[PDB]
Amino acid sequence: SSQIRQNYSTEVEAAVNRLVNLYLRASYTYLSLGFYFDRDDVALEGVCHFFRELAEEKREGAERLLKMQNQRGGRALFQDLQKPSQDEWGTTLDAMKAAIVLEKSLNQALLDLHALGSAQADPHLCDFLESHFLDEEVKLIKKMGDHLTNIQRLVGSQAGLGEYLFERLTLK
Amino acid sequence: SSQIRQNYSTEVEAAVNRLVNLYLRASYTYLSLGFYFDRDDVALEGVCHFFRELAEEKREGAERLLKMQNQRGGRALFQDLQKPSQDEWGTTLDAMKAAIVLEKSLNQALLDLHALGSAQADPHLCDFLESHFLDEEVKLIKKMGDHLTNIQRLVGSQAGLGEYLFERLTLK
Amino acid sequence: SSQIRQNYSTEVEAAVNRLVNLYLRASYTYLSLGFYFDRDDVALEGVCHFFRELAEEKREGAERLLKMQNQRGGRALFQDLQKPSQDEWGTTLDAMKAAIVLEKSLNQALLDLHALGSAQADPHLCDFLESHFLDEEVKLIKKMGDHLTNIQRLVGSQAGLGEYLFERLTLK
Ligand SMILES: [Au+]
Ligand SMILES: [Au+]
Ligand SMILES: [Au+]
Ligand SMILES: [Cl-]
Ligand SMILES: [Cl-]
Ligand SMILES: [Cl-]
Ligand SMILES: [Cl-]
Ligand SMILES: [Cl-]
Ligand SMILES: [Cl-]
Ligand SMILES: [Cl-]
Ligand SMILES: [Cl-]
Ligand SMILES: [Cl-]
Repeated sequence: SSQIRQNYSTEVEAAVNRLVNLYLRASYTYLSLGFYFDRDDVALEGVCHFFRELAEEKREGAERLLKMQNQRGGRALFQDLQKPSQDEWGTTLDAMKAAIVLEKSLNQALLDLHALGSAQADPHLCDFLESHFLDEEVKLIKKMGDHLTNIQRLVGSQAGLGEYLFERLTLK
Repeated sequence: SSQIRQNYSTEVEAAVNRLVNLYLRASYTYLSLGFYFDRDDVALEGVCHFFRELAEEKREGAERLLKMQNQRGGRALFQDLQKPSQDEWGTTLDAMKAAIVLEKSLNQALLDLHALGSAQADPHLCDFLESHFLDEEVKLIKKMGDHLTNIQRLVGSQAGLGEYLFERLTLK
Repeated sequence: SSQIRQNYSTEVEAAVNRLVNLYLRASYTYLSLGFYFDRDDVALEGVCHFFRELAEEKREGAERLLKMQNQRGGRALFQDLQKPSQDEWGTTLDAMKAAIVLEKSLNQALLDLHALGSAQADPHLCDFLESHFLDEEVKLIKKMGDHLTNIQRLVGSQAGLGEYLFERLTLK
């Protein structure tokens, strides 16, 4: 094992590699969502921007996990990335529903890794997650929930109108 | 339950609402302490200012708890606020003793909520308390203990003299 | 006990005093390492500077522990400081190996104190260590491990050459 490794279980090391794969899969999903909203037959620029910014945040989360794996003396191991679950993402409402389902799965994976760290008595790992991940996911999920309420109140009987207005007046 | 709620127990949700009530009660107590020291027959401006600033800090603590309740998908519920325990607060020594008793009760309520979060495996809640509340209460209680030692060493056999000097030279 | 003390076990108080002694011993060891590399017959200025800066960081860690002991209402108690384990420290490789052994002992003492805090349900203590100590030790141990790999790849069959180059091009 590493010259530096101390109090770092093989179970946590493997779970960190699987979480890197989830975050990179989530980034890839957001890349697909963003380019879908840039299609000329979809054409919602603020929705495109919202998802492209999330693609960058999820890749940054993966790279912070990989930095920490090396700082603890674990060994990064990469696996195939599965393509996103859809090729076309429907309305902004459909896309925001898929986004909050994706973020709740990331949050559950973070909470499961925290529970493993707590069982392994690994307080650096618990610190790391509580400082860089758990509050970021709660805030993002709250933000998506607010958006989903506003998109839903705009459907009325003029769904196209509501979709334009949300993009223009909430997402710029 | 919320579209956003995840890993957030009904027990924690209720305990957060009760802690909001404690913090708003503490704010109300500090408002009363501050206006008492502004009476013309008490007239200790630095003591007034010390307690009025604490009234604001305790209201800010309540509003940060309420923000977090909504970020987790819980439901704020407000109850009646009881009036403070006294209408007149005696000397600066009496008032500082009542203040440290009040802050030790807030600290115990924070530690009890942390213990509930730890039993519910709610690391976002534990993070939140450890980042925004626990060190603020330890520092404030230390600061009050320092003040109580200085007020006590000033009583001597010239209590009025000591009360003036403490207000002038420690609390500006 | 203190007017301020709350949820602060005698076991944690004593363990904090022992950790202060370890940190001051580590500072003293780094003072010795730094002055050894300033000898005219050793003369590695970047190595001197590296260890003198660690002597200051370990003394600062002791003083932050002592500040927290007083903020919790415990009582600082100082013991004799043992001299460092060596009077002469060999090559930069020998010195960096002794440094990472010393930092791994500090890290284990921090993890043991965190485990005691967790058993005593002392979340302020756990917070304190996770915020000011645990990530600083992981980062430093990683940094020393990187240095040890670079020093080792420079030994070749020209050890003096490698020792000069490391000092000049990594440690300025
Ligand atoms: Au942990
Ligand atoms: Au927890
Ligand atoms: Au703890
Ligand atoms: Cl544009
Ligand atoms: Cl697939
Ligand atoms: Cl407008
Ligand atoms: Cl004035
Ligand atoms: Cl009442
Ligand atoms: Cl003066
Ligand atoms: Cl020089
Ligand atoms: Cl000795
Ligand atoms: Cl050069």
